[PDB]
Amino acid sequence: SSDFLEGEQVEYSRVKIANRELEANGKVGATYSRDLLGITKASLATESFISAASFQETTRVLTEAAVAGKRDELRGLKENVIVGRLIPAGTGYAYHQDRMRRRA
DNA sequence: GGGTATTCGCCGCGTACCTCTCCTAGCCCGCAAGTATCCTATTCCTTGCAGCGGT
Repeated sequence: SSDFLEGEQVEYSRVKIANRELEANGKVGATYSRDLLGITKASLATESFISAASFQETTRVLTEAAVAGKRDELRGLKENVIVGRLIPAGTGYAYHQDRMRRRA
């Protein structure tokens, strides 16, 4: 009863939360099979494309993201360094917690 | 077509600092400088025409 196409490779967190919340209703969840990728391939296949771009081979990831029209939302420890704001890691965690709890 | 092997081409290979050197090639057109040449004088000689005393 989910929406994912048959052969999609989807982030584990998205599918886990979608199934977990759907079962609260009368829907049947999706079935997934975990996959292992070497780090060099794992860091590139990330939701936040600035993290990938700062890593190796910017050209490929950047063109692919541009075509797909992605939209990065600045949650890692690296893109927040690039933009120049507090990290959501150490003392800045309280600030980011309040920031989330205010806008939302 | 189809499963397979083989080849081609792209991607990647540590951080921080110190000293030194060198950074387009070739054409072209105005232009400064330096020079050989050409016109400018002086002195000698032998003509050609206009005044001019003289009768």
